[PDB]
Amino acid sequence: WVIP
Amino acid sequence: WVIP
Amino acid sequence: DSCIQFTRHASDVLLNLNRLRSRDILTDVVIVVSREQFRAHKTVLMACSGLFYSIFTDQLKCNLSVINLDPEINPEGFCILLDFMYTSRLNLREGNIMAVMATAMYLQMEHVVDTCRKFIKAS
Amino acid sequence: DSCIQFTRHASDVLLNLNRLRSRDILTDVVIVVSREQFRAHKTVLMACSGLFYSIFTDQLKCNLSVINLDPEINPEGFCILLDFMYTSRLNLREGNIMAVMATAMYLQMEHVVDTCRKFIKAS
Ligand SMILES: CN(C)c1ncc(Cl)c(Nc2ccc3c(c2)CC(=O)N3)n1
Ligand SMILES: CN(C)c1ncc(Cl)c(Nc2ccc3c(c2)CC(=O)N3)n1
Ligand SMILES: [Cl-]
Ligand SMILES: [Cl-]
Repeated sequence: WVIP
Repeated sequence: WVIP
Repeated sequence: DSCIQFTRHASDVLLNLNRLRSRDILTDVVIVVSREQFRAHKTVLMACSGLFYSIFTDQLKCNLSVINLDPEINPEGFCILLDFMYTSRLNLREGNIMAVMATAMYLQMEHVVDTCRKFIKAS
Repeated sequence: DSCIQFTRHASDVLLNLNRLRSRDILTDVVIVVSREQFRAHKTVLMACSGLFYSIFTDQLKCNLSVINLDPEINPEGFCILLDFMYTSRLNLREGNIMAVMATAMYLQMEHVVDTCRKFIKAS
């Protein structure tokens, strides 16, 4: 999971 | 396009 | 093999499937969550959820145009997860994380359950 | 928004859609190319091809279970492109590049046409  |  | 690969292809496919959903094009099922109705593509639901995968591979349920979820399922939690299925983006907030995790456990969306468990452990 | 994103989600969705295709699950159309028949999901075809997008948004053609392609279309070129749609992988070879480019131009798959033009220009 990432900060888009 | 890339070499997978 | 000796194939070449287009990096953005999968993301572009999902973006177009979401555009079809937003215009209600070729949607073939309505998911009923309490009073709320959500139109979707059976194939996308199956590709994202262990529960829908089991439902739509069943020889009788594969033909249903309406699926009713367990009354304990929260419509907002479902809406956030349906958006995630079609975008890869999860709107996880303090006020919805418990409903999102419970819905993801029911829908069998392992990666969402994992990030909810980690975000809860941090707080 | 304040969303988080699962990097591998789109790729995982496409991988599952290809698994459904390989097992012939919820396929809703057969594409006829000369003597050859190819089963697929209308939504995936639309998401990948400007031609299928136009066909299946048409109020009459959207309901067809069989689509016949122009007799000039090569079944192998179509097969390579159908595999690309479901995998992001293109089996481009010296012996098939002309048939692949011609099929991609007909199917309106802009990114495939672009890489074929570049590979032809190099040789
Ligand atoms: C497991 N399998 C062969 C398969 N083939 C096709 C599809 Cl659409 C599919 N989808 C599915 C099954 C289980 C799970 C998911 C999708 C997501 C998840 O967390 N569990 N799973
Ligand atoms: C253009 N548009 C709004 C849209 N919405 C939904 C879908 Cl499924 C779609 N697909 C499509 C249309 C044109 C093209 C492609 C897909 C690939 C391409 O090279 N051209 N295009
Ligand atoms: Cl997931
Ligand atoms: Cl393309």
